[PDB]
Amino acid sequence: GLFGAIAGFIENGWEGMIDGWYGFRHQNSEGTGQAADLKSTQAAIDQINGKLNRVIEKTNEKFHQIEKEFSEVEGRIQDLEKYVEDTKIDLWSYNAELLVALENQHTIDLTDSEMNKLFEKTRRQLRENAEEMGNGCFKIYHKCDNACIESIRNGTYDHDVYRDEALNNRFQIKG
Amino acid sequence: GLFGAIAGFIENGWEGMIDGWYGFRHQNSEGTGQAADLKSTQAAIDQINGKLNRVIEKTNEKFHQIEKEFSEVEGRIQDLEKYVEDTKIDLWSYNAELLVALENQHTIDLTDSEMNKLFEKTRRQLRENAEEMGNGCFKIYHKCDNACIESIRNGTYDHDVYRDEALNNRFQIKG
Amino acid sequence: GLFGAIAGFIENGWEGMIDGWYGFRHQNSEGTGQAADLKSTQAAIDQINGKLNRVIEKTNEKFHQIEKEFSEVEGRIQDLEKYVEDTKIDLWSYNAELLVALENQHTIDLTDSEMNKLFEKTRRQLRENAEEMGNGCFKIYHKCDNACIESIRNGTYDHDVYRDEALNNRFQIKG
Amino acid sequence: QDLPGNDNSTATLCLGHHAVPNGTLVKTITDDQIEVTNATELVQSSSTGKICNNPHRILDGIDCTLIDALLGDPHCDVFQNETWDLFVERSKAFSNCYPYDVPDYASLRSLVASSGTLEFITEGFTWTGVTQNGGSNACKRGPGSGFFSRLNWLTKSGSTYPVLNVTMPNNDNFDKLYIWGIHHPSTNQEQTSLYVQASGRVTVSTRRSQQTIIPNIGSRPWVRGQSSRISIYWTIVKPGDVLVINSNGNLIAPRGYFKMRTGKSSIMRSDAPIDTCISECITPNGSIPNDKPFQNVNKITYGACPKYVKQNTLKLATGMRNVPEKQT
Amino acid sequence: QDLPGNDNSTATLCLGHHAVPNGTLVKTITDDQIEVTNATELVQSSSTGKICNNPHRILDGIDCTLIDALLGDPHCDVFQNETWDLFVERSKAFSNCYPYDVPDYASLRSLVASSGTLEFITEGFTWTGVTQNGGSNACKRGPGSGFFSRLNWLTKSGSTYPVLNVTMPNNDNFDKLYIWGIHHPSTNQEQTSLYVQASGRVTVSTRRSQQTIIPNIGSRPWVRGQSSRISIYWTIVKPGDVLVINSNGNLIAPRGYFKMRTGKSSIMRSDAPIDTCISECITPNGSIPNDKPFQNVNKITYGACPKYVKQNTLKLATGMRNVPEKQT
Amino acid sequence: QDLPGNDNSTATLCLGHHAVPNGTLVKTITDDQIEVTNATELVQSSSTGKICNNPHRILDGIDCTLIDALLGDPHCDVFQNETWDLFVERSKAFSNCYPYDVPDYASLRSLVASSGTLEFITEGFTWTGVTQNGGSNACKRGPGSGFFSRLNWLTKSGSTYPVLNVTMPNNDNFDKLYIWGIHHPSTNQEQTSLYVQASGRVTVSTRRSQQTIIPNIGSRPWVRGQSSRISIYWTIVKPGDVLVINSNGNLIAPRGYFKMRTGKSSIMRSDAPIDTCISECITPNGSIPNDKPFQNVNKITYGACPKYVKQNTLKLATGMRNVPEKQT
Ligand SMILES: *[C@@H]1O[C@H](CO)[C@@H](O[C@@H]2O[C@H](CO)[C@@H](O[C@@H]3O[C@H](CO)[C@@H](O)[C@H](O)[C@@H]3O)[C@H](O)[C@H]2NC(C)=O)[C@H](O)[C@H]1NC(C)=O
Ligand SMILES: *[C@@H]1O[C@H](CO)[C@@H](O[C@@H]2O[C@H](CO)[C@@H](O[C@@H]3O[C@H](CO)[C@@H](O)[C@H](O)[C@@H]3O)[C@H](O)[C@H]2NC(C)=O)[C@H](O)[C@H]1NC(C)=O
Ligand SMILES: *[C@@H]1O[C@H](CO)[C@@H](O[C@@H]2O[C@H](CO)[C@@H](O[C@@H]3O[C@H](CO)[C@@H](O)[C@H](O)[C@@H]3O)[C@H](O)[C@H]2NC(C)=O)[C@H](O)[C@H]1NC(C)=O
Ligand SMILES: CC(=O)N[C@H]1[C@H]([C@H](O)[C@H](O)CO)O[C@@](O)(C(=O)O)C[C@@H]1O
Ligand SMILES: CC(=O)N[C@H]1[C@H]([C@H](O)[C@H](O)CO)O[C@@](O)(C(=O)O)C[C@@H]1O
Ligand SMILES: CC(=O)N[C@H]1[C@H]([C@H](O)[C@H](O)CO)O[C@@](O)(C(=O)O)C[C@@H]1O
Ligand SMILES: *[C@@H]1O[C@H](CO)[C@@H](O)[C@H](O)[C@H]1NC(C)=O
Ligand SMILES: *[C@@H]1O[C@H](CO)[C@@H](O)[C@H](O)[C@H]1NC(C)=O
Ligand SMILES: *[C@@H]1O[C@H](CO)[C@@H](O)[C@H](O)[C@H]1NC(C)=O
Ligand SMILES: *[C@@H]1O[C@H](CO)[C@@H](O)[C@H](O)[C@H]1NC(C)=O
Ligand SMILES: *[C@@H]1O[C@H](CO)[C@@H](O)[C@H](O)[C@H]1NC(C)=O
Ligand SMILES: *[C@@H]1O[C@H](CO)[C@@H](O)[C@H](O)[C@H]1NC(C)=O
Ligand SMILES: *[C@@H]1O[C@H](CO)[C@@H](O)[C@H](O)[C@H]1NC(C)=O
Ligand SMILES: *[C@@H]1O[C@H](CO)[C@@H](O)[C@H](O)[C@H]1NC(C)=O
Ligand SMILES: *[C@@H]1O[C@H](CO)[C@@H](O)[C@H](O)[C@H]1NC(C)=O
Ligand SMILES: *[C@@H]1O[C@H](CO)[C@@H](O)[C@H](O)[C@H]1NC(C)=O
Ligand SMILES: *[C@@H]1O[C@H](CO)[C@@H](O)[C@H](O)[C@H]1NC(C)=O
Ligand SMILES: *[C@@H]1O[C@H](CO)[C@@H](O)[C@H](O)[C@H]1NC(C)=O
Repeated sequence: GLFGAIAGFIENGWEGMIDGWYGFRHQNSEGTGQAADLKSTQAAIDQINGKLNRVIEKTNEKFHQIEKEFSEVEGRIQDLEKYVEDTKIDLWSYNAELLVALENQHTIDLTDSEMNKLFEKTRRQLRENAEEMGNGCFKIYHKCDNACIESIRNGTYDHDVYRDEALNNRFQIKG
Repeated sequence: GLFGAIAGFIENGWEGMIDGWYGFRHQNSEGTGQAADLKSTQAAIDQINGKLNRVIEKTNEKFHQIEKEFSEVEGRIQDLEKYVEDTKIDLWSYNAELLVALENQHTIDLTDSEMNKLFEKTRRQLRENAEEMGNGCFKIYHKCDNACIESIRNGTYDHDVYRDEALNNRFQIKG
Repeated sequence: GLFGAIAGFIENGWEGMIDGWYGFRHQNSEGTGQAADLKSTQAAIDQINGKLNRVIEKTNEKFHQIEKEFSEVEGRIQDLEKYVEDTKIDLWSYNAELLVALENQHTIDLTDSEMNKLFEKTRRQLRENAEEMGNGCFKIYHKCDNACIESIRNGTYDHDVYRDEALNNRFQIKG
Repeated sequence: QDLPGNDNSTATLCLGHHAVPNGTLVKTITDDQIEVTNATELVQSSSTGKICNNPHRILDGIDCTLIDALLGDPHCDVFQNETWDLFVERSKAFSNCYPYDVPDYASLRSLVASSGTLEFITEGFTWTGVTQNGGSNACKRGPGSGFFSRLNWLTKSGSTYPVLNVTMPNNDNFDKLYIWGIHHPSTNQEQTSLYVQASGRVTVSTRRSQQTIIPNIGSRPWVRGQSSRISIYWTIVKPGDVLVINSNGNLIAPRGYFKMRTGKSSIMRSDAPIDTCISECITPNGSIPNDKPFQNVNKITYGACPKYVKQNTLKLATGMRNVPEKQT
Repeated sequence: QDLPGNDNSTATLCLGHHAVPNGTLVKTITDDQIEVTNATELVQSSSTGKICNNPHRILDGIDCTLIDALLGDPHCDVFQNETWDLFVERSKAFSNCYPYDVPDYASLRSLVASSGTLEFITEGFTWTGVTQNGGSNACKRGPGSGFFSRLNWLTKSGSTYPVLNVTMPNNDNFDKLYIWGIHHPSTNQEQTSLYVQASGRVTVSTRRSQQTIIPNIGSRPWVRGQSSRISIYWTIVKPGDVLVINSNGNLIAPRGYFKMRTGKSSIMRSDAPIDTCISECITPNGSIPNDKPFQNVNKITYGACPKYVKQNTLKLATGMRNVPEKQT
Repeated sequence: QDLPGNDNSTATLCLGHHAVPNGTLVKTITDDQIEVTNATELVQSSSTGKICNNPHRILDGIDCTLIDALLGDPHCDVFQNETWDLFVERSKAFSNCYPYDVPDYASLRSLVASSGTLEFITEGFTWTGVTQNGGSNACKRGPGSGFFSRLNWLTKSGSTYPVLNVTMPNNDNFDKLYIWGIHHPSTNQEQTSLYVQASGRVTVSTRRSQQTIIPNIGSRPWVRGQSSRISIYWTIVKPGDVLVINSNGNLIAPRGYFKMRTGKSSIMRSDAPIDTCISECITPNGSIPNDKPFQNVNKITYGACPKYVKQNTLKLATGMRNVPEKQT
């Protein structure tokens, strides 16, 4: 995908994540756990349904048209009837083929986009208190209990509340 | 949009920004102010005009064609004349419908792209002296008078000039 | 491009880089060096070839069709034969014109994407030991010999190995 | 707020996305199979095999083609004054009355098929000096010899066939379709025996147009014991125009007119069974659902139908890329 | 550069983008209405209601159809030798000379409409043994009886209509269109009275082709006091070919040829007024501007015109998303 | 691991991408020329100038059109029973036998061109009472007068042309094409001299259809010393049907049937040389390679060919943007 999150810096997916499309596994003070992010799952789903409905938009109805099957050989007019329908079919076949290709390409990049958007949103929130491990995991540099994790996920984490703790614990250089 | 800046981390737009498309709003000890960014405004505008001209590119002219209105009932040949024109119209209608859809989708992501590009450009410039508040605002950690803001906006801000001031003021951990 | 790396924060290309599409030039204790990145060069190339093959996918063959050249003036039927072929040609010409435009647009943004992806991948790896100079160059804040550069490029650089060195050398504020 | 602790602890947060053990392969701009979490089929490729009789008025022709129904072949008299949205013609339909050919049969099958009605109105034509109502053994109306229920075979009365010259004005506010014909005798003897004159002539005209046909004598193949043929012709008469039938031989006169409608009507050749169900889209293979945008069942369709395409499968990804661990 | 200060101060920079209080809704790949800052309409959907007379040469047919103009109906004599880019036929045009029909009228209206010229050149045909210049009361040339200014009704002389057999070589370097015809008498007496023989015949040929028509006697509806009809036919004669007209009755002879051009010419049926203005695109509804890529005014067009489409509005976003300050 | 050092040093890493000194300009959604590192042409716009004779069976007509080959013009007798995938007709082909015209020539050229075979089978028709095998000086078979090798000019025997009435059942399992004709005498004397009766008649029928033609007497232009014409007609006879030829004058009888095939065959007019090479795509301009998706050589093609387009160049970027440092 264009953003390189899915099948990119996020190594692989979680077959275990059965409650949403994007989410958070964490390991902390109480222990290890997982939760779906419902806001980006809805954002990806609504865009995919938006696409779908527009493709599934109005059928055109047609009634009396031309004959498309012939049982005798007639020459010039029948030759044309066959050429009109044949080239109509080839043009619509091209169109259906290009449509699902552009469509599919875009679905793969928009879901990649949402992954990266969630990530960046968490990055921004944690401010100076976490570091990016690269693999799609942040290392939170301060005591973060299960309600702390809950506030990051529900978008209320105040970084100031743990800034001095984190910042000390982060830059205490020694090996 | 794919980048999540417009209608994303940047909460909403400024109806007040009447002099450019993208811009800067600030608060320093000298006061507050606003200024349009003309370089990304031009970048977004030139791409939108590029699109426009190519759509508004050459009309094809046609002269003697086929009859498209009939006042008596004729059967086989007139049936074909009507089928040829009817399927021509449906194919061009599909084309105009898919064209403005792809086009519009891309305009929304390219303007989203430019927003994010301006942001990132400012981010890179400020180097270790500012922090991202998340909402599209940087917190500049040093005394930044109106000429300092002007140098960030006009792309001449030297980060070294205020690095030690900022860096101290930034990592002085205490609450 | 949508990401703003190529012809964006990376000012210009290297006509000297004849061994890959994306790459690294470096400066260190042992001297200066350049090396192509073969993994993103392959990633950009495989996507471009993917596009190519799908365009160069199956020719449709046609055999007995309609006459497309006439040497006498006949009126109503010949008028139709010419209208069918003329509008067939205009529709396929539109299609070829829109196809290479969407295609080309995407090639410029996917190669821009790969540039930015390489960059971001290096960024993430160097962790707290380097700073982004903005121009597509990182300033590595610790002694980095030619095997150190080699490990960054081949994706094995351990940031902990030089974290305290870098972190000290980075935040020793004085001018 | 709190106090400087002598302990230091971190946490780990990891973002990720689901994956399913079973993805679907889908096509893109740059790949021909890439596995996504989920996709939808966009090509309808199967029929019920049955023409649903709702919402369109299907009329099953059974063993009558529409032209036989129009002309009034004895065995097709069931269809008199019928009305359809889709007339379905069956492959086993047969004709079984006097041998006829229709020059531009294909336009006639089209004009009435789109008109959608077989409503016939008898007009009082007075044929002076000829024997009306002739029939033939090739067209049995029950035990007896008969003819098409809408044509009138005129023969010489006594020993002469006058020059017929009749008019029927279109005083109504609608177009009138008149079906008429001409008999081609098999022998020059048959010509005189029937119509007296050595060469008949039929001229049917309106203020807008005229058509004159002369019969053509000669042996044609035995069909239902006959080697003569009649050929069918048609004349639409506009409101306020007049029809003038004129002949001195071989005329197979019209008994009145068919009304013409304009509407969504058509004809379809199909052997699929009509059945009771709702379906907007008819295909010769039976109805198909039009919930998908494209179909691959048949390029002949009537009603709200998907666009026929050559592809038989075209899957639209409705999910992200599948990058599984492995599992089961 | 300086020394540690005692006062600590920060600044705030915020990036953002404009918004307007009034956005336009536009369609995308994933949404059917999304509000953008600004958009352009791409479907032209209104006409001036007037056919601009510039840059194309419009010729208003007024109450002449092009075929009447061609044939030379008295009331259409204004058009002799005229020339057009677009011939506009008006709904109220009427014919008012001898009743005629043109088998394949529609191709004749097309060949001359595309030729763009009515330039006629008289050729010296010598009709030996017949009465030239016949006319009729159905075609008054002023007070007197007359005929089409380009046809020549040939009648018997005294007691004889010979077999006409004439030639006219195409010695010029261009194609020649000859319009000719045949008269169908209403009665068998009219036949002999006029052409002596009981059955005329007209054979018009070139080295490339031949066509022979026999007249068809019979009463047709009274039109302008006539129940006879003439039917019009056409023969293009290539450079270096020859025309050979041959008849022993019912010939309506040609007075020469029309030149054929090849070019951008066409005919249009329209009742819109011609007016003085520049406009590249003509539509039966009047001219329309071709600044937009698509139009919804009329599928019939002549000249540099937008592509007809079914949509009547199709808005191209020319701005970012509208996310206004005073929210929902 | 080691102890804190008293020296301190940094490194610089810079990422970048190649550039070439010579980019190619390519078109996009937002620009009309943007320079990329590399591109591919997608429009094939040149021919070899030669029709490769492989893999399709080309048959060069040389100076025979397909209809002359079909009919059996003396100079085209080389093509008897030939077979083709593509028949190529040359501009210099000429006819050189009795003057004929084919009403709907264009459908006849099409039915046999698609059939792909000229396989003729002689059938034993017995023409009782007429002089078979007539020929003419306009069609020399070597020193002598002759005719089309597949037609049979029947002339009266003794002093009588009886009414011919013959049958030939289609007992085989395939369709049979019969080519037949009618002679139009130049004079009324020629009519009687040749066929006795003043007006011939030809009626060719099957249980499915009938066609009757009457000849048309009259002088046409001298072509190969003849002012008479024959006109060609065709009758496909289905399996299990019967042909009944019936005439009392002017019949140019069939000598049997042509077999009809269904397949990939067609005809092409071209003056390009056939040459030995493999090429799937034939164009009148010579073969072209079908490695590209679109072509601009010619809209007439036969075989696996690129889609004809109006653009003559359409370049697909196969590389990133070219942003050179030195440039030029
Ligand atoms: C012109 O030639 C054709 C072919 O010889 C003649 O047609 C044949 O005419 C006879 C009666 O004259 C037909 O006979 C009937 O056949 C049916 C078959 O089942 C049988 O049931 C009857 O009892 C009787 O035999 C025969 O079918 C018919 N053949 C064809 C091919 O149609 C025709 O009569 C000749 N015309 C003249 C005026 O000589
Ligand atoms: C064949 O039958 C038709 C219909 O009866 C005959 O046509 C009619 O002929 C008379 C004159 O013979 C026409 O009279 C004219 O009527 C108009 C009415 O507006 C008037 O303008 C004239 O002053 C005159 O009175 C009548 O219009 C015409 N009717 C039609 C429908 O055309 C025809 O004469 C018969 N032919 C023969 C040879 O018997
Ligand atoms: C009807 O009129 C046409 C035109 O006058 C007559 O056609 C001409 O007939 C003569 C012979 O009667 C043809 O003569 C030949 O000319 C060729 C020229 O190369 C020459 O090679 C022959 O030796 C012979 O002299 C002349 O070509 C022909 N003209 C045309 C235009 O075809 C026709 O004969 C008249 N018919 C009757 C029955 O009067
Ligand atoms: C109106 C009329 O003449 N009908 C008669 C026909 C015709 O003479 C032939 O069909 C001419 O083809 O011949 C019959 O022998 C028949 O069909 O059995 C009797 C029938 O009553
Ligand atoms: C050349 C000629 O014969 N013209 C005469 C015609 C024809 O006899 C009829 O049109 C045959 O239909 O009849 C008239 O009575 C008429 O039109 O008023 C007089 C006219 O001079
Ligand atoms: C079967 C037959 O009659 N053939 C004769 C023809 C015809 O009479 C004319 O072609 C009629 O147009 O005339 C010839 O003079 C000729 O062609 O040279 C001699 C030829 O043997
Ligand atoms: C977020 O987490 C905090 C801490 O657990 C909790 O008190 C709060 O209710 C949550 N906020 C929301 C908006 O769900
Ligand atoms: C940028 O701002 C500085 C400080 O106000 C000013 O002196 C300089 O002229 C500006 N530079 C540009 C390129 O406008
Ligand atoms: C990466 O660089 C290190 C240090 O030079 C070297 O020892 C190692 O082999 C390289 N690793 C790979 C995977 O190439
Ligand atoms: C796959 O997509 C279709 C259309 O969005 C949906 O109806 C179906 O339930 C999806 N499957 C799953 C497992 O989500
Ligand atoms: C057909 O409809 C007309 C018009 O009402 C009626 O007079 C006629 O008798 C009907 N005939 C039959 C057979 O239904
Ligand atoms: C539909 O029927 C046609 C012929 O009637 C057949 O060729 C085609 O394969 C059928 N398709 C399906 C889906 O039944
Ligand atoms: C909207 O877009 C069109 C085309 O770019 C432009 O002419 C018009 O001025 C724009 N409106 C505003 C307010 O910018
Ligand atoms: C039409 O043009 C020709 C050719 O110059 C001329 O001889 C003829 O007299 C013109 N006739 C009229 C009515 O203008
Ligand atoms: C144009 O005229 C046609 C008929 O002439 C009418 O149906 C159509 O609505 C008109 N459209 C406009 C924009 O005037
Ligand atoms: C340009 O692209 C085509 C198709 O990918 C390739 O064959 C060609 O070698 C490329 N040119 C270079 C210099 O890479
Ligand atoms: C054409 O083929 C048929 C069928 O085998 C054969 O009898 C006939 O003699 C052949 N004629 C020629 C000229 O090859
Ligand atoms: C092909 O030939 C046609 C006419 O035969 C000519 O107009 C066209 O320009 C030619 N194109 C090429 C590429 O030779």
